[PDB]
Amino acid sequence: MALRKKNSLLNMANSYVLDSPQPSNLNYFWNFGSLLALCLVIQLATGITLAMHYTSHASLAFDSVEHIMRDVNFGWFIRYAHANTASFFFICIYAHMGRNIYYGSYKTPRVLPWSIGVIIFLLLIITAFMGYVLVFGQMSLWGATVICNLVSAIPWLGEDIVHFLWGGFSVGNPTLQRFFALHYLMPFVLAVFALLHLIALHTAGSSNPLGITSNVDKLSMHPYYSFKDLITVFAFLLMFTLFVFFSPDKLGHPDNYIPANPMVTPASIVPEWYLLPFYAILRAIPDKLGGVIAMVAAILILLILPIVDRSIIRGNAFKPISKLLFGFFICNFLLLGVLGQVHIEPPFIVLGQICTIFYFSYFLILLPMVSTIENIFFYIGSL
Amino acid sequence: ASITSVVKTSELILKSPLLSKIVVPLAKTYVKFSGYRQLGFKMNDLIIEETPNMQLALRRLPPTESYDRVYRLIRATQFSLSHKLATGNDITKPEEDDHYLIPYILDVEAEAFEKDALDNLEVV
Amino acid sequence: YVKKPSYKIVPHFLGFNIPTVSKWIPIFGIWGAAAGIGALFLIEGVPRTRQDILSKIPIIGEHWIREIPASDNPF
Amino acid sequence: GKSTYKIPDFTPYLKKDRNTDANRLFSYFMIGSFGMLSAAGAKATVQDFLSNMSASADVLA
Amino acid sequence: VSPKTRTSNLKNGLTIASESNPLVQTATVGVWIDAGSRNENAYNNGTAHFFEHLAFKGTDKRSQHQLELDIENMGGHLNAYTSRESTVYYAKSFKDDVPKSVEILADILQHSKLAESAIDREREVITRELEEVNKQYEEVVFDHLHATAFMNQPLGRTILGPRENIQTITNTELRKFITENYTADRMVLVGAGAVDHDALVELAEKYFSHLPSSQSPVPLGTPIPNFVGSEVRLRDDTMPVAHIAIAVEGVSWTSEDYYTALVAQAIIGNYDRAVGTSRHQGSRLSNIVSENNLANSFQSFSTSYSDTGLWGIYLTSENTTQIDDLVHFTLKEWNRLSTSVSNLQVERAKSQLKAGLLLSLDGTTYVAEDIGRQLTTLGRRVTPAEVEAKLEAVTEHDVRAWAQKTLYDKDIALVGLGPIEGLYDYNRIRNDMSMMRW
Amino acid sequence: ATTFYNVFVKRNSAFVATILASAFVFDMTFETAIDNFWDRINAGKQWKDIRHKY
Ligand code: HEM
Ligand code: HEM
Ligand SMILES: CCCCCCCCCCCCO[C@@H]1O[C@H](CO)[C@@H](O[C@H]2O[C@H](CO)[C@@H](O)[C@H](O)[C@H]2O)[C@H](O)[C@H]1O
Ligand SMILES: CCCCCCCCCCCCO[C@@H]1O[C@H](CO)[C@@H](O[C@H]2O[C@H](CO)[C@@H](O)[C@H](O)[C@H]2O)[C@H](O)[C@H]1O
Repeated sequence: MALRKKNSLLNMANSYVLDSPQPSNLNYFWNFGSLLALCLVIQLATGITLAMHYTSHASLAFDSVEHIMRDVNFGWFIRYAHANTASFFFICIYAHMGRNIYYGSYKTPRVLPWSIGVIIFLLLIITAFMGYVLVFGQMSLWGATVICNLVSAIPWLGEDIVHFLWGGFSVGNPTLQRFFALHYLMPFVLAVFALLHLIALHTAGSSNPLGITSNVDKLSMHPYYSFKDLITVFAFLLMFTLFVFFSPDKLGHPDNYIPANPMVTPASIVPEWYLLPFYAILRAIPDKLGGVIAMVAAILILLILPIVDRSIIRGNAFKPISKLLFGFFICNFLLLGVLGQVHIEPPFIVLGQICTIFYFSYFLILLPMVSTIENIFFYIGSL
Repeated sequence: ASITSVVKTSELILKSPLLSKIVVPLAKTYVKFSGYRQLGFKMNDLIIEETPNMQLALRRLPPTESYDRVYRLIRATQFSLSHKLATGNDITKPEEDDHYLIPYILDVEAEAFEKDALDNLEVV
Repeated sequence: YVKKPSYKIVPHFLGFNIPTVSKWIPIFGIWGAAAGIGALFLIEGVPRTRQDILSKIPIIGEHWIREIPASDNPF
Repeated sequence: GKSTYKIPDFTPYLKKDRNTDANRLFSYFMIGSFGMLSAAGAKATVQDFLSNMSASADVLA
Repeated sequence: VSPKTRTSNLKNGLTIASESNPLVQTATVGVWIDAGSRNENAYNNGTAHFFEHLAFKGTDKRSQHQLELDIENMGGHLNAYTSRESTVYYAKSFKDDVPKSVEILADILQHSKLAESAIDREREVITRELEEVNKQYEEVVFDHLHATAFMNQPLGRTILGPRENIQTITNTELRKFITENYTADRMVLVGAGAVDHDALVELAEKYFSHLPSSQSPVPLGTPIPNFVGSEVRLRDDTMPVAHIAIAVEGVSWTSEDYYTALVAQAIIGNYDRAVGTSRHQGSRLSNIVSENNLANSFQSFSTSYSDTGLWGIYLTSENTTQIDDLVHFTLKEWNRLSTSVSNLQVERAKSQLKAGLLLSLDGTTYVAEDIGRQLTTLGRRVTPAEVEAKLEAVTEHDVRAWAQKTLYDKDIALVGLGPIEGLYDYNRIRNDMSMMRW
Repeated sequence: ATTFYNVFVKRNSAFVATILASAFVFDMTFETAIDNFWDRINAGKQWKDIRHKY
């Protein structure tokens, strides 16, 4: 027996990266998983490096980031790499979630990897929010203020919990130092959950774009998907290069280059671009607590996809109506993103509410209806 | 959803003259646009099989039907990875798109649903 | 002479029926109490919990009405 | 030493009142006390430890 | 509607009980005795079973050979068995051969030779029986189960007795045993099938009239057992099938919970993969075991004695890597007798038992065994109308109450025989006797 | 004493509820008891003992 199978440690590696049996027809949208792993590795390496130069004290934090930009050898690169990869991490994670929704990766028997995935998505959001605060520019401070004030909505204990998060009566030094510690930690927790969702997946194996069993036709993970993953690694690195080297601040908010000032409030306090759809969902509900619940529900509702999809067929490759509905859902999610960054003005107020209703009605009404109808059309249609 | 549910609902529609007059033509167009026939699948090949019920139904297929199913799945997987479509004899013609599996899954489910009912019986 | 056994199917869902669930209703009650006692116990230190809940309990409630004398309080 | 139906001598260890409710209850009293002190200890540990995150003395000044 | 069981007494206190059936042509007469292994002490343990051998070894009149011939000439057969609490000696014959058979039974019980030469001969036969029961796994398991559950108590002893006693049983102690125990007030002459009651009472007055009466005549089925939660493992990796019994202290014949315990037993029920219908049984455990191939069989039992009982289940399995699951699921099904049973299960089990207790009696030997058992354990035959009423009185609430005091979180006696490596240690088995979720 | 078992111990829900309620009582009483004990062994030493001068 070959060593890679005999030795228990090697065999665990072998089972995931080498002999792992994969469907032979995975398309390029199955490459986001490895890109996300690459982002996670880049973020760990650049993040740990920034941590060697960053100072968490509010009196020094912003200046320590300037010191990294200006004084540390290649500090500019490590800083921009970390900041831009945070954006790419969300592009890739949305792509990965999009792939999973379109191809019905959330259906049995893959409910568990899907559900753990929803938690990974929440941890990524928390990680990225805390990391943004660490710069302690104007957007850092004001974003922390408004996002942490949402917890004030929790009845009875809300105010007390906010003071507890802040370690104080406003966002300041205690908040910054604790976010540093947690921002350092959270990516390791995220890595553990990412590993758990893979272990959960390994019982069923990857889905495939046809949505049929692949048990009939498997391919070793290496060399086939190893070399296929290289193509997207180099495509990713090209996109990374164009941002990091040529336009490092295209995805950034200029206000974050002004030191935090609790007195001056910036023109428009918006989250980072990847949180904007959730921000639009929050604004849609007039009630403070309602808004917070809706915003959380917009993420947690993904957990009910396994239930509300009533199709007898896995995924959308063969379902014309579901494909149209999915197209509208995705474009609406992008519109929500856009409405997250406009001013609270007519006519975007009403529009934001309509898009929010469309967002929720996809899970609660349209997907259950459309999936039921298509079941019937496949049966009657093939008689 | 259960295949039982889908089949019962479809039979309600095929009974009602009005309903069939408007639904049958739609469903035929839907299936044409669905395009699974272009990969040489029969409709039934697409049903989710990773369920205890469906594993049982597949085990009950006659050997011939079972071997042919495996071929269609392998062939379609190869078309998928090649980004090609079936041509000629590989395209499933409407007359070849037979519900080979539906009777087996309906029997498996019938017993499973009777079992659930009878587990809840109350002597009167 | 009996021609047929006499039975009904009771309404059920996900393998739960009303006869069975009704037997567990009391147990959810006790677990709810246990969760109540446990939660309240965990936040007994929170000042709002004392102010709004624990100090209002008859007899016992004076345990949580404690003032630092103004002579010993820097703040 | 040969018959397997002659149960070995357990009289040094057998409780005479082994099937009484008193007997079970006593062992559960020990388990329950241990659970009670573990709960009281955990609550104390959690409460004191997490209080580090409430405003420090310099902030409250 | 069955014919009435007629009951008469003699002067000495011998009970005669008969249930006539003018549809059949055979008759089973016999003597049920309220005496068995439990009546021995530790020194004479094995005597009762020893006597059973010698009873057929010749009497004061007929020699061993003459006895054989007399029964052969009758046409039917004689049979005997000794249990812990009951000894039976019966004779199945033709209708008009009943006077011969009662005469033969009276002879072998009262006037047996017990000749030193025959004691010595059987002493080897019985010694060889010690090394051949070893094959009858169900009995091996249940003998260890009694041994452990009633550790160092009379019920805990085997019927055969230790090797040491077999070598030292004398005709004196045999004589003393049957003189002390086989008394008229402890015996019931039973006839079922083609018997006239009045004819049987006359035969009893002819043959069993000079029976000794005991000094203190207590009623029939009058008895202190202290159950030990404990385990015996008899691991044998060469065996292909594991046999496991799990029991708790159950109910006596005269318990007020006797029918409740039967209903509970019927909720768990039996299963046998070799029977066609078993995959479709209503029992939850049956479903779990059949779907997962966890066992070859299981058999719930509720064994009763005069003052205690064992209630439990006996499992056989070839699935040696999933014995843990089998035992896990079994004990979780028992937990549900405490936590979950409702009118659904209870009414279904009552239906099954209302028939089952009558179905069992399908031949004259079974009818005689039923009359004999009931008369020696309860002092009367319980009519089917009373049985139907006692079962009807069992509610779901009664079953739950019984299980919560008898099963829930209780010590078990556990015996495993065979490839039982996968059976966890006592604690993990006993931990399944409660549910943390409840 | 069967009664006590049946009420507080038999159901785990009840047993855990009992343990947590006991922990609540213990925690409050132990706090008070140690406070008094500590003040007696450290009598005249602590601020509360000299505070009255000011
Ligand atoms: C750090 C973030 C993540 C990493 C590194 C990661 C990685 C991967 C990898 C490597 C795979 C197998 C290959 C692939 O299909 O692309 C995979 C599959 C999967 N991931 Fe993720 N993932 C992440 C986040 C998520 C999230 C947020 C979700 C869901 C909300 C998710 C749900 C899934 C599911 C359902 C599959 C199975 C899909 C299939 O093969 O059909 N993952 N992931
Ligand atoms: C999922 C992994 C991570 C994500 C998504 C993430 C995200 C971010 C983001 C969005 C920022 C704001 C960047 C800026 O605009 O300047 C940031 C800053 C920071 N992150 Fe992370 N981060 C990750 C992992 C880590 C790790 C493991 C460390 C290890 C300490 C770390 C340390 C830092 C530090 C020190 C800063 C402040 C310096 C700066 O702004 O560049 N990060 N992170
Ligand atoms: C992706 C990152 C790379 C590192 C790999 C992840 C580290 C953690 C992985 C271990 C978690 C347990 O993972 C589990 O391991 C065993 C053996 O390794 C695998 O077991 C599988 O492979 C071996 C042979 O290759 C067979 O004995 C077995 O029949 C098969 O199921 C499981 O399919 C996998 O689920
Ligand atoms: C899901 C878990 C629930 C949330 C956990 C709650 C976290 C924080 C809660 C209480 C923390 C602050 O709450 C406070 O605790 C400290 C002990 O730490 C107590 O303080 C008391 O003891 C400490 C030492 O033990 C003394 O320094 C103090 O003078 C005295 O008042 C306060 O009387 C209580 O009001």
